[PDB]
Amino acid sequence: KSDDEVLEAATVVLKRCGPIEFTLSGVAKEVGLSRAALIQRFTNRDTLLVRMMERGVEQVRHYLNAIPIGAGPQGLWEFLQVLVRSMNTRNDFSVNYLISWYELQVPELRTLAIQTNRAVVEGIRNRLPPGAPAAAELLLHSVITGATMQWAVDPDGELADHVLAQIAAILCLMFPEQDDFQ
Amino acid sequence: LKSDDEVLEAATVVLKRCGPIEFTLSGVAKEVGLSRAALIQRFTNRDTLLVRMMERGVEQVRHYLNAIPIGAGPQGLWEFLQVLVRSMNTRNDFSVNYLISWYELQVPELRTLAIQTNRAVVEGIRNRLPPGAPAAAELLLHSVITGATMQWAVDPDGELADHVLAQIAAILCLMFPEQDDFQLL
Ligand SMILES: CC[C@H]1OC(=O)[C@H](C)[C@@H](O[C@H]2C[C@@](C)(OC)[C@@H](O)[C@H](C)O2)[C@H](C)[C@@H](O[C@@H]2O[C@H](C)C[C@H](N(C)C)[C@H]2O)[C@](C)(OC)C[C@@H](C)C(=O)[C@H](C)[C@@H](O)[C@]1(C)O
Ligand SMILES: CC[C@H]1OC(=O)[C@H](C)[C@@H](O[C@H]2C[C@@](C)(OC)[C@@H](O)[C@H](C)O2)[C@H](C)[C@@H](O[C@@H]2O[C@H](C)C[C@H](N(C)C)[C@H]2O)[C@](C)(OC)C[C@@H](C)C(=O)[C@H](C)[C@@H](O)[C@]1(C)O
Repeated sequence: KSDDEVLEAATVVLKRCGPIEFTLSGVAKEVGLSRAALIQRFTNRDTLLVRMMERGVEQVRHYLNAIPIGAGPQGLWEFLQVLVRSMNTRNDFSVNYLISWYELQVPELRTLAIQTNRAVVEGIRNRLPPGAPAAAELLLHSVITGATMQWAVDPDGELADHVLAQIAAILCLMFPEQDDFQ
Repeated sequence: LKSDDEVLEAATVVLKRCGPIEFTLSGVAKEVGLSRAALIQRFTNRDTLLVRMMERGVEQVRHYLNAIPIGAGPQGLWEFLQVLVRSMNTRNDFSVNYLISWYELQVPELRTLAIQTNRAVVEGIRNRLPPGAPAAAELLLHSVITGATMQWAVDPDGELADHVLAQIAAILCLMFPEQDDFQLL
């Protein structure tokens, strides 16, 4: 078992037990090792969460760089569709808001939450066609963020359908010289 | 000595201070100045007190939104949104809002009230849309406020309201091109 593989296993545990009940003992039974082994490789649960979020930042950047780039506003629309539809709601999605809140209470994790968000914002900024409004990347990131929490509180249909309806609405406003976003 | 509404107010202080997980009747008792037994006599237990708190919250949101001065056209919308955004006090227990929200989604009786609460904000925004505003504009505007606020909460720079209203002005400018400029005031 490699350090990377146990970090992925820990991600499973975090999304299942939440950050409060996240423990080395739980990560061990998941990946199939001992607590003493994890304390040797990661010291404590706080450092394991740090290493997990560090890998998360790299994984965000890797995933955003992988999505093909189409032409113009339509390519931006295509990019946002893939990004949003990637959010898995097969299981309880609300645990991720506890993870977020918890991370912001721990300074080193808060820094990594910042880097995670800046990576997504930068990924969107680099896909902006010419002529897009200033700081358009921030407004688009806010729509995804806000519309997702909207649905998380008051779910109606699929998460992606709720979010992308609003993304299409604001893209139509940003790029009125286009036909339409469907 | 201390009315039910006074109890709900003190309980809200405890909730914002301690969060929904460490929230206890003993804490509310200490804050409001009644015995825990008196609170049990009147609210049964901590969970039921939380429900009553969120029921009151739904009415308070609607009354607050209704009371914001009523203006005309896109400018009236812009003015209403400025007041709504500036009402969030980031120096009075703000991060706890996100733990409260998560918690509410775990308790069905509370989640129903969180849904009513968000729907009251969306409808209050809809009630200030001028004729000719895009369909579903209220949901988009609510998402920008909600999303820009969490954006700032994670990665703050400057004041929350300036961060959020910069994006509201930008989207309003796109919603109403005929309009002149959406400036702060
Ligand atoms: C709280 C609310 C926020 O939710 C979260 O933090 C989730 C729980 C993430 O998973 C967390 C947990 C995690 C294990 O992903 C499941 C971790 O990898 C990721 C960094 O953050 C997501 C699902 C990430 O997507 C995932 O990013 C991965 C790099 C690859 C995944 N997929 C294989 C292509 C992809 O779906 C994503 C980048 O958010 C940042 C999605 C992107 C649209 C956003 O930035 C969103 C606006 C989010 O900030 C959010 C909805 O506001
Ligand atoms: C998760 C993040 C979200 O936070 C919450 O939902 C909290 C958990 C709320 O407290 C919940 C729980 C509650 C007990 O308050 C703490 C309850 O009273 C309230 C109705 O909703 C808020 C703080 C409410 O404000 C409160 O509204 C009250 C009418 C008066 C309060 N104060 C005296 C000026 C004021 O702070 C408010 C109406 O949101 C809906 C703020 C309004 C600007 C929004 O809609 C925001 C976009 C929010 O949705 C949010 C930032 O996205």
